This record gives sequence, structure tokens and C-alpha cells, in this order.
Amino acid sequence: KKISGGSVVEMQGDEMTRIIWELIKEKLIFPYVELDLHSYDLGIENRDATNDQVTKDAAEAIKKHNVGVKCATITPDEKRVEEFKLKQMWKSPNGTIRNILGGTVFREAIICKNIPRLVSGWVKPIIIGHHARATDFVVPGPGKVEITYTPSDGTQKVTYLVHNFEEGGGVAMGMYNQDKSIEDFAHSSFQMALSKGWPLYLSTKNTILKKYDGRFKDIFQEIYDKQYKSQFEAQKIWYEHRLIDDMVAQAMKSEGGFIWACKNGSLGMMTSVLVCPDGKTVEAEAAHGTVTRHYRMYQKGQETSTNPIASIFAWTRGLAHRAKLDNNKELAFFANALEEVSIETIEAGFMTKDLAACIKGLPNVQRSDYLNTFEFMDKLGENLKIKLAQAKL
Amino acid sequence: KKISGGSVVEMQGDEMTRIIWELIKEKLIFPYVELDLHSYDLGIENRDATNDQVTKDAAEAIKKHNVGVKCATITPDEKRVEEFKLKQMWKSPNGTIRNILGGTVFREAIICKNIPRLVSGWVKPIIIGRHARATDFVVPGPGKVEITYTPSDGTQKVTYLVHNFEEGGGVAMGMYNQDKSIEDFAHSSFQMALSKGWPLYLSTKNTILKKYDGRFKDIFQEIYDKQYKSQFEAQKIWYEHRLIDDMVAQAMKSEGGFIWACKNYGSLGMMTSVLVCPDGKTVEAEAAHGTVTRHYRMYQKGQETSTNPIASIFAWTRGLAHRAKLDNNKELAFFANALEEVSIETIEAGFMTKDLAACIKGLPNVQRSDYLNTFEFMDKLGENLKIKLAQAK
Ligand SMILES: NC(=O)c1ccc[n+]([C@@H]2O[C@H](COP(=O)([O-])OP(=O)(O)OC[C@H]3O[C@@H](n4cnc5c(N)ncnc54)[C@H](OP(=O)(O)O)[C@@H]3O)[C@@H](O)[C@H]2O)c1
Ligand SMILES: NC(=O)c1ccc[n+]([C@@H]2O[C@H](COP(=O)([O-])OP(=O)(O)OC[C@H]3O[C@@H](n4cnc5c(N)ncnc54)[C@H](OP(=O)(O)O)[C@@H]3O)[C@@H](O)[C@H]2O)c1
Repeated sequence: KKISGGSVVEMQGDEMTRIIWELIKEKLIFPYVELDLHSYDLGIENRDATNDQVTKDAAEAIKKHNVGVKCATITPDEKRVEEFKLKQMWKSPNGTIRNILGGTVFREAIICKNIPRLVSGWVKPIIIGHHARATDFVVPGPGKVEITYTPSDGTQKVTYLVHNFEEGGGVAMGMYNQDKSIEDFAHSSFQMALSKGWPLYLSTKNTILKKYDGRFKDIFQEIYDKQYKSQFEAQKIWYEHRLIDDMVAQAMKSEGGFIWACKNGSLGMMTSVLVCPDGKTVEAEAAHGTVTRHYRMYQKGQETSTNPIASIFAWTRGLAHRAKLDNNKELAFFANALEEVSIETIEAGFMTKDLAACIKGLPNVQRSDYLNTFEFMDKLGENLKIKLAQAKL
Repeated sequence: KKISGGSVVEMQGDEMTRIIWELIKEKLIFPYVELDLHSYDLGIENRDATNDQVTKDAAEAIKKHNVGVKCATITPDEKRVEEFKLKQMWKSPNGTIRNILGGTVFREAIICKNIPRLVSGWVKPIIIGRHARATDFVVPGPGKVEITYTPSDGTQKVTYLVHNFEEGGGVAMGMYNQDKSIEDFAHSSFQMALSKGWPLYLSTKNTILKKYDGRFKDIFQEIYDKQYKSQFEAQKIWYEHRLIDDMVAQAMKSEGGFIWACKNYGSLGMMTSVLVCPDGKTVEAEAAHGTVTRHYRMYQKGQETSTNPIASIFAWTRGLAHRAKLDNNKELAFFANALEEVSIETIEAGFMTKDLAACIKGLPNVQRSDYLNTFEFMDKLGENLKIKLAQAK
């Protein structure tokens, strides 16, 4: 009978994704798992009606229950405001959540043998985690641009000359970064390496930006030694700093299987995951958007061919983490079974137009080559039911 | 019956590239062309023995004679210093030469019809040109870090604060850009678009850093109309800006055949590189790859090697094409084109090195009968060049 899921914060999105999102939930998740579901509706209309209140609530909920899976949501601009008569132009919910939760987002392309990688050497996937401010202005004519720092303890103020424009004009910039943000970026990155049981590489450019990127390299080591070095060995893992050039060269000549945290391939396969520093809280979401083009055709009754893998893994990565926290072996296994069924269904010849396009090039793609949105969800459901029954032994 | 090419500054390199470099001169260039050769020996040993003076001299030589063709050269690290018993870790020759000549570099993959591209639609080459100080410091913090600009003018004074630390210090920095630098980028770029008779695109992420990238979009426009519009229309060409995202996309749907200027922050034997000084006079052509050390270590052991000489060859052809262009040397200009044709033809005709046979069949499926070794391929190109030059007579 059903699996004891636990508390999970689900968040519904917009357009095409919101549609495939309902199919995932009922076909691949519900028939097998029971969840204390804290479901919030981040549909643009509802964010409007509730004055974005809902978005904040949802972030507050994730903060509490540590686990949240999200559907792609419309981030509004001029065109959207007119499209929906939006009483205002609301901020990207991801942005809202990110500020309330913090942490570092990690992306990972799931790899199928028969999927033309951007380098045929990667049989194992590579998780990347960008760090995430700029005060730029224009210099009209001759003048002096300096960057000063005034300490709050009344200490001597310090002024650096960034450039002294003696003839023409130009442009200028100011950039910053608190220690707290770098620490959070480190822990996020270390814990992520542990969960995925893989090595952690920090690429930087502290040869030039000696003081700037230097701080990064330090903050990381200081943390990696005071903490996390022991556990890293407990899994044969290690953390090592590589200059941005050694990395990129090493990575191409690499078979993947590591976490790349740098300071700075189909989308239906890409999955973004926010990892809060505490190692407790996590949000998971597809990298792609709402796929509006597909949605348009869907509305007109036309046949659509959307890839649901990115969205599916948002659930499995979320659920996986839920199990992790709760020692739920039953759930832990289900997550896997689903991820596998997904990769396997594809490595068996069943896929959507976009994936088929990878193999035979967009033009040469005939209808017989791919499955549209529905029957592909079905195919996954079938294989899922199967795989699961097989495990019962 | 030898063509007379004229004055050409040549730089010799290290390891495997030094080998094929001499093969090209002996087999493909010298037998047909006579040059007032200003040849400099940028071998790692000679640089050491001369205290990298040879490098500065070669840069001064190019600055004077307008044309320089360079062989791949070892850039020393700690392992190099120990290997060659160097008496210093000399700076990258490329860097030394750049600092002296200035200008913008343009990379371009040589395209073959029997060789796979990233976009199978790409039939015409795509030339890309990126834009290559900054004061950074550590914030003890907290405190207000502000960037101020006071016009030498003496009048106004504006202060923006990059951040006000309260949590505790971190790190900050200040960027800048001469107007000059952007103008030189523009000229260098526009000229390449004309000399290659292709449309110029400038991609940037204006949205994010409006003020910075804004100055780029403008200066380009300003200089275009003021100086370069006629020529473009004359050659049925044009220039036009785009955001990175709209660039990547309309590119994926293109056949190529355009210059691409990146303001922004496959096989290598086919990757060339040209440094275009803004004066429109001086140029340096070189392979985009290294000395191919792994291949050299094999050569040293007596093992058979298969190194792609295409990039190296095109360093000569691009160079000679520009000498001709400068001297209105019809003959030379023809030979340059003839040599580029013989190369792409030989490859499209089945004869190629191992790395290329890999692009078509993939590593694990390459047989010895699918490619030629370094010396066989060079011999093959030799035969055809002789024929091509015979038929055109
Ligand atoms: N809330 C979020 O997390 C989030 C994030 C980013 C963007 N968005 C919203 O996304 C909306 C539109 O996004 P977008 O226009 O950038 O499109 P998208 O959803 O980002 O995807 C762009 C295009 O790539 C292709 N594609 C992406 N995912 C696909 C999939 N699963 N299956 C098949 N094809 C796929 C489709 O084009 P083709 O099939 O024509 O090639 C799609 O139209 C915007 O309102 C934006 O605000 C939301
Ligand atoms: N001044 C320059 O132009 C320049 C630039 C970069 C590096 N370097 C020097 O290059 C030396 C070594 O370079 P590296 O280690 O980066 O190697 P590389 O010369 O950059 O190339 C290494 C790999 O590139 C592939 N490759 C590049 N050119 C090739 C060609 N023509 N034919 C076949 N394969 C080619 C080969 O792959 P396979 O392993 O599959 O055979 C080779 O193993 C270093 O000392 C560096 O200082 C010089």
C-alpha cells in the first residue's frame, strides 16, 4: 500500500508546466505515495488575487518543512501585465523565495547513453553551482573615479583610485560580497557534495583578483578543514581548488561525477535545486520555464510534445531529500525507481520531439520518431508500475 | 618560377607544432613563394638563452612589417622551469606580443562538409571576437563602501555606494573601461566584417548592467554610421546589435557566415586565431591550439603520430592573404586562397588525420585505415597543392 511520504511543500505554476505538473502528480506520484501536502498555488492569477501574498507564504512553508518542489511560474513584464491585467508587476517568485530561503542553486543535466552530450566523455553528470549587486555608471568626460571604504568604528577611511580618466570618458563599476554569503556558498557546496557522494571543485581566478577571489579560496579551505574534511574521506571524497582554466580543461577530459562550484544539452533534462546552508532545507525545480509556445498550441487543441523529465526530477530530488531527512527507506527507493524509469524509458527509444531532435536533427524528425506529451506520460506510468512490481521481490 | 610574397615576420614554436611548422614551410610555402623573411626563434630554449628578448624583438618586428605568423609556443609553469632548467618563469609569448601590439583577437573554426559541426546547419564559418585592469581589496567591515566620480571639470560630484556592510566585512572592487578601448574594439571588428565580407553582430547583456553594456551598444553605432555604413551597404552587408539570448537563438537557426563581437565576460586542429590591430594595418595569425605536447611525447618515443596541421597552415594563409591584400599582390593573394582550398578539399575527399576521423566515426570506432599520420597527411596536401597550382596555370 501507499508510501508514508511526510510533509512536503508543493507549488503550482503556469501554462504548459502547470499542465504536465498535474499529470506527473496523479500518474507518477500519487498512486504510490501519500503526503502531508502543503500545497500552494503560485499561478499568476492567484499571485495577483492574493497580492503575491501566496508566494511569501510558500517560502515561509519551505523554511518550516525543509522540502519544497516547484512548478515553473510566469515572471511578469509589460506584455504579461497587459495579458493578465495584472494589478501590478510582481517579482519573480524564485527571487522572492531565494531571498527568504537563501542558499546556492545547483543544476545538473541528467545523462542518457544515447543522448549526444556537449562532450561525449561525460558518462557521469556534473553538478554546477553558480554563486548568487553591481553598481555600474557612465563616465562622461575627464575626471577621477575612486572607490572609497569608510569603517563604521570611526577608523581611518580608505580611498582607492580605480581610474583617472585624463582624456576621454568611459564607464565604471563597483562590486562587493559579504563573508556570510561566501560561507553560505561554501557550506551549500560542501553539503551538496556529500549528499551526491561526489568530489567538490571550486574554480576561481585569484591570480588576477588576488584579494577578491583570494578571499573565496580561503573561506572555502578554512571551512573545509575546520569542518567537512573528515566526512569527505568517509566517502572517499575530497575538495580541491582549481584555477578556472585548469578546471575547464580538466573537465572536458573528465567523465563527470563531481560538484563544480564556480564564482560567477536539452532543457527538458535540466534540473535546478536550491540548497540552503543548514543542509536541512531544499527547493527543487525544473531549469526551464513554462514553455509558453507549447502552451499556445495546447490551447488551440493542437498536438504538443513537451518533455517532463526536468519537472519529474524536481519531485524525485525533493522526495529523495525528504526520505534522507526522515530515514524513509521506502521513499528513498521510490525516488530512485522513478528517476531510473525516466532515464530508462528514454534510453529505450521512447521520447519527445525535442529529444528526438537531438538524435536526427530537427528537420529529419518525423512524427513516428517521438511521443507527444500525453502518451509519453503514459509510457512512463507503465514502466513505473512495472519497475515497482519487479522490486516487490 | 616563384611568387614573391614580400616582408613577413615569422615566429617558430615548440614541440610537436615546431615539427609540422617546418614541414609546412618546406612542403607547402617555400617551394612556391619567396619571402623577405624576418624569422624569430620563439623556442623555449632560445627564449631562455636570450632572456625572452627574442620575443620582444619579434613583437617590434610585427609592429613594423604589419604581418606576423606564429608557431605554438610553450608557456612555462613550475614543471616547465624544472624541465628546461629555465632561469625564470617567462611570461606567455602571446601575452608579451599582445601587450605590445594591442588589438582584438578573432577565432574561427575551419569548416569541412564531411566534418560534423555543433549545428549541423552551419555551412559558413563564424568568426568570434571577445573583448579582453581592476583594483580589488578586502573589507574588514562593516562600513559604507562607496564609488565616487568627480569630473576634472571641477563642477559636480556624484557618489554611489556599492554596499554598506553591517553584518561584517568581506571583499569589494572597482572596474573601469577606457572609451578608447571600446572604440578600438569597434574598429578592429568593423574592419574584419569588411575584409571577410560578412555581417557584424555585437551581442551583450545590456539588461543586467545597463550603463556598462549601454556604452558599448552606443559607441559601436556611433562609429558605424560616422565611418562604416557606406562600405557595409556597398558590400551588401550590415552591422546590428542583439542581446546574448536573442543572439544564441537566431544563431542556432542560421547557416553561419558572420562576425560576432562578444563584449561579454569539436576539434582544435581546425581552430585558427588572428589578432587584428585597430589601425587596420597590422595582423598576427596563429593556431588556436597549443604545442600538442602529448603527441610530441609519442613522437619522441618513436610512436606514430597523427597531428592536424590545418590550424597551423591557416596561420600562414591568413597571414599571406593579408600581406597580399596590403601589397595588392594578386599572385600571392591567389596562392593563399589556393592553399586553403587544397586543404579543405583533401579532407572532404576522405584524407584526414586521426582527430577528424574521430569527429565522423567517434573514438572507439576509428580504424587505422580511416586516417593518415602526420607525415602522410602533409604529403597528401603536398601532392594536391602541386596539382591545384598546375591546373590554375
Ligand atoms: N517561474 C520560473 O521558474 C520561470 C523561469 C524561467 C522562465 N519562466 C517563464 O517562462 C515563460 C516562457 O518561457 P520561455 O519563453 O523562456 O520558454 P521556456 O519555457 O523557457 O523554454 C523556452 C523554449 O525552449 C523549448 N523548451 C523548453 N522547455 C521545453 C520542454 N520541456 N519541452 C520542449 N521544449 C522545451 C521550447 O521552445 P521550442 O519547442 O519552440 O524550441 C520553449 O518554448 C516566461 O513567462 C518566463 O517568465 C519562468
Ligand atoms: N602559444 C600558444 O599558441 C599556446 C597555446 C596554448 C598552449 N600552449 C602550450 O601548449 C603546451 C601544451 O598544450 P596543451 O597541453 O594544451 O595541449 P594542446 O596543444 O593545447 O592540445 C592538447 C590536446 O589538444 C588536441 N589537439 C590540439 N591540437 C591538435 C592538433 N593539431 N591535432 C590533433 N590534436 C590536437 C590533442 O588531443 P589528443 O589528446 O586527443 O591527441 C591534444 O592532446 C603547453 O605548454 C602550453 O604552454 C601554447
